[PDB]
Amino acid sequence: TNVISITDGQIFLESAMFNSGIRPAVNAGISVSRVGGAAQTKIIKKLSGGIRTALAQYRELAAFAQFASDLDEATRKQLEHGQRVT
Amino acid sequence: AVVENNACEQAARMIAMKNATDNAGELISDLQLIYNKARQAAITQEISEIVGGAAAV
Amino acid sequence: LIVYDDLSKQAVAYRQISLLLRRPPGREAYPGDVFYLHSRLLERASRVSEEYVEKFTNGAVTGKTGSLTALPIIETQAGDVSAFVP
Amino acid sequence: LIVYDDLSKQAVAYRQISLLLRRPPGREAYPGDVFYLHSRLLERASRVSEEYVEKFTNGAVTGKTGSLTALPIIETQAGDVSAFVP
Amino acid sequence: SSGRIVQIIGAVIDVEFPRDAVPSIYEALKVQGVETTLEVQQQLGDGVVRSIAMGSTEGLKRGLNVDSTGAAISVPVGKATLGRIMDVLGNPIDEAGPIGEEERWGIHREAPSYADQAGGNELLETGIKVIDLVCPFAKGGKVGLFGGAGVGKTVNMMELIRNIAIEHSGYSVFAGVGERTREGNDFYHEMKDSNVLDKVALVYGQMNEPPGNRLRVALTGLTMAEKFRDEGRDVLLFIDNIYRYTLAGTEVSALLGRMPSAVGYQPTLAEEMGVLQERITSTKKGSITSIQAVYVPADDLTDPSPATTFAHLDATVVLSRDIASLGIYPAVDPLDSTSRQLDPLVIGQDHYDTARGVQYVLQRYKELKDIIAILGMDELSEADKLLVARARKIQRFLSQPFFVAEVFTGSPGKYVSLKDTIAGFKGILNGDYDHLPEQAFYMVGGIEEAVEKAKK
Amino acid sequence: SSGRIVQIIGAVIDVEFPRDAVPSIYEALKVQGVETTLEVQQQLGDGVVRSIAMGSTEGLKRGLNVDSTGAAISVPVGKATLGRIMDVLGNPIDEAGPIGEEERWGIHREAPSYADQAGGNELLETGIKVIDLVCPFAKGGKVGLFGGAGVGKTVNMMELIRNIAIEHSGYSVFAGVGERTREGNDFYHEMKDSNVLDKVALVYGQMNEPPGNRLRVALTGLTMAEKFRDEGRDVLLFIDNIYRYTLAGTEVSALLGRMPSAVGYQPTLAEEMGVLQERITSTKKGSITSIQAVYVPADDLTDPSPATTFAHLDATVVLSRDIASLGIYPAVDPLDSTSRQLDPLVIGQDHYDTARGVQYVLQRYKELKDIIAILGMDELSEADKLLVARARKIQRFLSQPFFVAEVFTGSPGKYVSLKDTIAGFKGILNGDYDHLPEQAFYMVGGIEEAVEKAKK
Amino acid sequence: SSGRIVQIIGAVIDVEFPRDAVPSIYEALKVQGVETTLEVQQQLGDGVVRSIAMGSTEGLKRGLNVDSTGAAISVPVGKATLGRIMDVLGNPIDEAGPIGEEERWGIHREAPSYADQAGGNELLETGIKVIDLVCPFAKGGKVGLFGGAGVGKTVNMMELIRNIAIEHSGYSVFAGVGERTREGNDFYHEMKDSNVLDKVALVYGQMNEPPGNRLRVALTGLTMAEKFRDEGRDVLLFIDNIYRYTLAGTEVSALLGRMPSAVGYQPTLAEEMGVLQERITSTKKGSITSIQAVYVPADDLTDPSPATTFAHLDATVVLSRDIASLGIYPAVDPLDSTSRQLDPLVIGQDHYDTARGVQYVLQRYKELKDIIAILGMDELSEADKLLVARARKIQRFLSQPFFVAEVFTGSPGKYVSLKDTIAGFKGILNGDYDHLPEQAFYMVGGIEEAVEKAKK
Ligand SMILES: Nc1ncnc2c1ncn2[C@@H]1O[C@H](COP(=O)(O)OP(=O)(O)O)[C@@H](O)[C@H]1O
Ligand SMILES: Nc1ncnc2c1ncn2[C@@H]1O[C@H](COP(=O)(O)OP(=O)(O)O)[C@@H](O)[C@H]1O
Ligand SMILES: Nc1ncnc2c1ncn2[C@@H]1O[C@H](COP(=O)(O)OP(=O)(O)O)[C@@H](O)[C@H]1O
Ligand SMILES: [Mg+2]
Ligand SMILES: [Mg+2]
Repeated sequence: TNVISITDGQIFLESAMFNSGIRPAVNAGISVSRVGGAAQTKIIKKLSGGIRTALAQYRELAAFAQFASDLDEATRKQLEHGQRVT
Repeated sequence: AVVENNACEQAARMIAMKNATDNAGELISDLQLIYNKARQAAITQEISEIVGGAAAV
Repeated sequence: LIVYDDLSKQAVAYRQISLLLRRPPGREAYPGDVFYLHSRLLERASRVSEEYVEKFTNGAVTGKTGSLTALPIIETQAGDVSAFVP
Repeated sequence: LIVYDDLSKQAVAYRQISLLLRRPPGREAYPGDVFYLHSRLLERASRVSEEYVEKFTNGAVTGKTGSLTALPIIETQAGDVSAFVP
Repeated sequence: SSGRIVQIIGAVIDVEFPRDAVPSIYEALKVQGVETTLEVQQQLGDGVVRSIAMGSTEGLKRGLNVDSTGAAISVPVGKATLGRIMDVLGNPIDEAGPIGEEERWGIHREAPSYADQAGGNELLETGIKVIDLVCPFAKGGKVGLFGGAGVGKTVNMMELIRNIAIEHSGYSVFAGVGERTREGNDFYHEMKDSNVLDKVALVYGQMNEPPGNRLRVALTGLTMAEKFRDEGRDVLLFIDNIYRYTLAGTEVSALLGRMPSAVGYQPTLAEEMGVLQERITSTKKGSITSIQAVYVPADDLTDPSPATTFAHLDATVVLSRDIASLGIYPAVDPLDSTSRQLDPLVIGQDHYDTARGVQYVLQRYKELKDIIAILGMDELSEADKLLVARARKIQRFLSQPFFVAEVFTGSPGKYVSLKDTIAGFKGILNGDYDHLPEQAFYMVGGIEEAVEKAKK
Repeated sequence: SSGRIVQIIGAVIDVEFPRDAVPSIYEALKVQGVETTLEVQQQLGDGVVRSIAMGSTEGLKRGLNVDSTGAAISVPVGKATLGRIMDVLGNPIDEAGPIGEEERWGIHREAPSYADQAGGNELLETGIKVIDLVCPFAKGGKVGLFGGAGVGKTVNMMELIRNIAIEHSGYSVFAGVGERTREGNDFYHEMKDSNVLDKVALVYGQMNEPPGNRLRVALTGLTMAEKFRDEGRDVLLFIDNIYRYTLAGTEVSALLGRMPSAVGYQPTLAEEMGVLQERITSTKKGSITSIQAVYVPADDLTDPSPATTFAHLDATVVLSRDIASLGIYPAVDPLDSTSRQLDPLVIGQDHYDTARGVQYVLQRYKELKDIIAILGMDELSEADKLLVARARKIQRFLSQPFFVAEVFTGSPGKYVSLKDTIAGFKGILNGDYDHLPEQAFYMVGGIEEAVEKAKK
Repeated sequence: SSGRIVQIIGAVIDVEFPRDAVPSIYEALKVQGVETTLEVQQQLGDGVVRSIAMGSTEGLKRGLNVDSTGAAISVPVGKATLGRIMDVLGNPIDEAGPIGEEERWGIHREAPSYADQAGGNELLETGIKVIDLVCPFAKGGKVGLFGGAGVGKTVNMMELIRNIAIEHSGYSVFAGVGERTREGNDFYHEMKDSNVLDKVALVYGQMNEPPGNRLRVALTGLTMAEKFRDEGRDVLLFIDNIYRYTLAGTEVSALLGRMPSAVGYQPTLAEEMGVLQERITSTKKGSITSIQAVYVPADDLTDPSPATTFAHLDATVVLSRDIASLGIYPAVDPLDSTSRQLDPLVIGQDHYDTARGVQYVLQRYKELKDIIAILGMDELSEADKLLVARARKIQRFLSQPFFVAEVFTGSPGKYVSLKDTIAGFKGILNGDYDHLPEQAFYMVGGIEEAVEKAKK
């Protein structure tokens, strides 16, 4: 608690993600960098915005992966981009 | 009649799983309040044992 | 009629004095005599008999009962009635 | 065969003496050596060889082993086995 | 000789005496200018003793003279105590004049020996369905009523006082240890108006009192009960709250220089409880049937005081706030409550199997609670649905309107015999009442009244 | 006279003085030949005082001379503190030279008396529509600010700093309790670039400073606000984090060896919060209104720190990441944010009904959105479809362009009166603007500006 | 010179010596007349030393004379220790007479320097399916068997001794620390009957022995292993319970005048563990391969003692009570267990992919277990239903009957090879056995026997 409050950001690693084959176990949902795009080159900053949206969408649509047959094309679409970006 | 009953079944299943999702939320909320009580009590008891042991040494 | 606006704030004030006097704490860090703090106060609210009033006033008040009614107030956390002070 | 109907009550009696002798408390106000209280008792319950019995009895008993079997009892609070004595 | 106050801290006082005249442990002392009584707890050395005041310490100062009485606190005992109210020191507090005592006994005594113990198993009917079914009491045995704040301990005790006095013809002793003063006034006038008072001895040390009074009142009442038992009589000993004797000990423990144990309790918790509890027993001379209310701090049955009390009782009645919240009174929990008399060799196979059948149904219903809460009753098997329906009826049939609870609701009280209790639950278990509605079993005494209630 | 250091244990220093020159509790002491200030915490006896160092103790030794100042930590106050950065002792941490002070005040004093309280519950007009409608602030009140990073917290503080100075002739004070040195430098440049720096005094207690500095910075900033209040002004006191003030008190209490309380907090938790919060009030001369950022440990609202703080707060402003994602700024959640002033006996029936009307429409719209996302827009009734259209107009009309946000919005800033705010939302609730498109209400200020935007 | 016993409290003894003659820290002392040894833990000042007795204190008296030995506890080392049973002080505890010693080494030593550390990665086969798959060991490395009470630590250590120690051509050391005396007798007769005893040095300190013995037996066994390592030999070191070294320090810590830390452990928990664990290492001179059993208090891996132990080991094998409660043995958890050797650059891609494949299937099944229990198996997807069946089969194929467990299992023992283990798990992952029943994989060595069990 002390060190989380002193630092500028946190990269959280999770045991459940590491056992599910996601090797660099970075939980992007809770990990933060308060400096943000000020610390990024122009190319990475431009391509990073789309990557964050996909990972958020996949987080809100993961359950519908074992039942993709019954999904709208567009919701089905968001999910397939999420699984590939992950 | 059979095909319309199947449409009614999927509509009834939607309401049942919506209710199950809402009922589970109330149980999670009550358990979180019980968890916070246990979290606060464990810290208070550990501090009481450390202060009690250091008063004796 | 007597109103005690926060009997739970009196218990917090008595806990501070007891911990600064190094009295060993009990449940929720309250002193061992926290029950007696409230019980000795609320036992005074009561209705007394005509014989008590006649004895107290040396005969000046004859034929009347006296009373003190109390309305103590207690604040609870997340509506939990099972806590130690309540 | 020996039955100790409550080793948890023996531990409570030992904790009382130890606190009154002013020895410093441990994990639940229990003495530091509460493990050794029970391990010193329970390691006596054993089976001894013919050579041990022959040596103890100065040859009066031969070709026979001896034994002490123990059935200690312990009480838990609401199934909690994480308590220090259990 | 005499000593001098050397230190005062709350209810605890240190007194110094000449080295050749140091008073004994538990000896009573009196302060010269106020006549306040002190009880010696320990000898500190150099002629100094530590004591607890049997009254208020406000206005006392260092250097006051103290007189040693040569004996422990002594109280009047025998027939002269019946129909009278006394304090911790045995003084009358009812304005009816001095007690016509023939002798006085010291409040500290050893428990009766192992060879003096009694093997009684004679069943005592209470007239309350849940108690007579799963918690059968016995004459000369000990009962404990466990419960949190405002759940039914005093109401269920006042109803038991009313029902046991129907068959009992001897004397009773009531010790009020740390509870409401209004409830002592209500009970005294109720018995005085009912003409029951001449067979009851009353002792009080309520919540308004200092720690020394609340700590020794239990011993004063028990000393009067032991006189009647030792005379060869069968007596009843009732305690308003045995937990207050232990709590008064916690308030004073740190002042006595003792290191605290788990959750702030005195290190002597189990010994202080055993020294009192072992005296409350029946012997080869006479019998003591005893009933005690046990407060459960913050609804926690695992707390050191309640946890240490269970081993001292023959019958344990556990009250629940979850059951009281549904409307069921008395709020007893069949699955947590138990008795030594619940044995086929004591109560017979018919009662034993009915009680075991009720517990099996209630246990299985408790396992389904989470499934029923998320998915509802309709998803259960045809067997579980029938069991849940019978569990709901059994749970409601355990309720009973009391003759002391009439003021709260208006309904008249009911007394149910053991025969009627067994017949009702056996019928519900067999399925003889599967057609009657669930609300017909709520607040109806005997099983036949459930049949009449279903007609509406 | 002068004293000598007798013991050094981390940040705790014991100093011995002659018996006729012992310094008072809270007095400020100066070490000879070293720039170290000590605050007296306790008088131990024998001429010895226990104190806490307001800086690093490295290089100090036993026997160094110490000088008493005759008063508590005394800091510069008045006009000269505006546009400056200072430490806990009032020293200019910015490299801008000495402060042009005319007077100095001690940081410790009693809260205003019972007879000094102002009167009726007068409101503070922030000029921000969502806050003045749903989160009304009282003069002399305390506002809790909740939410994560990157949601407009700093911009909201800068807008309040500009509006109190230009529209009410007031001033602001910012107390950086446990400030991060990187964020403290960034905020100073953002206020200089936004032209608000000359309207506020900056007091910083950085995270790397000892516990005593982080505990006293809130009193230093509050002392500067009390001087401005005494000039007859209405003042804003911003506290960077009230949880860090509580933790600094826990750290100091542990260093002094005091026995810890529930959940490990200091035994003085409620008194330390009361001493700070009771000075922030409305008086006969002027008022101090405070905006305090609140951190909740382990997301537990029942924890002693949040629970002790919520007893002093008058309003709660919640910032939402979801609202910021829709392009609306400020990101206040009109449903989770609350105020004790949102009462018909305080703000009048018209303002109350208008605010409750807006909350009713937005709450029902949140429910309709979940139906649209599952069953589709075609399952809603005609009245629900009209409610969705009004809810979208209300939702966009809560948005506003700020004078400090012109760099982001590319639009001129706006100040909206409470009268204009009530009239605009009342009109949208009654349907007087149903013919306008939803884009006409976004980023316009008063209702007449929406009517003109719709013609472009 | 000589000193006198001044105080005795439990296992801790204070001895006073002339000020010009105080014994050194860790120095051994001998009591006159009585057969007891003391170890100096601390020098208290004024010629007094605090010591822990290396025997029972029942015969000791104050005023007994004590002789300073001028050195720490010194034990026999080298070839003479093989095939012998010894205590903490190095005395023979077998009836075979005096040890043929030629050299003695003190039990207290510095760890090998940073420049002396080894770097080998030679894989070691264990013959156990789960261990060889997810926890590959290496020669000269450190292994820890973590687990609570009754899950298999001793049994897995006995199977590892059988599959490594017997076949090995170097020397072994077996140290029983806080072990049951019955296990020590069974193992001695087992090494003697197997003709292996001539290769092993046995050191025993069981639970019936004083805290000073249990605090130092680990240093005695390690001192014998260090003599063999420093001669250029490859050595095996087995420790049945290293938790008992930490506990002996907790039992004595408070009597040594040390304030307690979190969960009641000694403040020196991490240093006392580091001073021991850093000596148990392979160097440029010779190698030590070590297997330690680590007790987990109340099955909680977050307890300070287990939590501080993980960082000292190369291979971490975790035993689960939930797997043991299902009759599955060895009860190893494939998700929590790990090894530094599980790298494609150390073993190979085929092994690594099989291990990660098994882990992936079991990790996904852990979230589905709770789903099936509330909503049933039929609601899962066609891919999920198939995966759950493979996960339940994999969970059973991890089981294997050991030769040392025939007395518990009844069936005979199976040794399985690395290639056989890899092939069996790849077959279940690829679907080659989807037609076999779930019960066919329970307790069956290699994959062939599972195909045969399905026919019975
Ligand atoms: N048998 C009962 N029937 C109806 N209400 C009851 C019954 N028992 C208890 N209650 C309710 O609960 C309250 C508290 O009961 P009481 O016996 O005073 O509790 P306790 O002594 O356990 O604190 C009663 O005043 C009444 O409102
Ligand atoms: N009123 C606003 N109008 C437009 N953009 C805003 C507004 N408020 C905040 N933002 C945007 O959000 C960003 C972060 O806001 P800021 O106040 O700095 O939050 P925080 O201090 O937590 O970092 C700003 O730099 C700006 O891009
Ligand atoms: N591999 C195994 N096969 C069969 N039974 C086992 C096995 N491992 C352990 N057990 C059972 O569990 C018990 C406890 O094992 P043990 O090694 O003594 O536990 P620990 O040392 O972890 O306390 C054994 O005595 C035996 O009954
Ligand atoms: Mg009551
Ligand atoms: Mg073992």
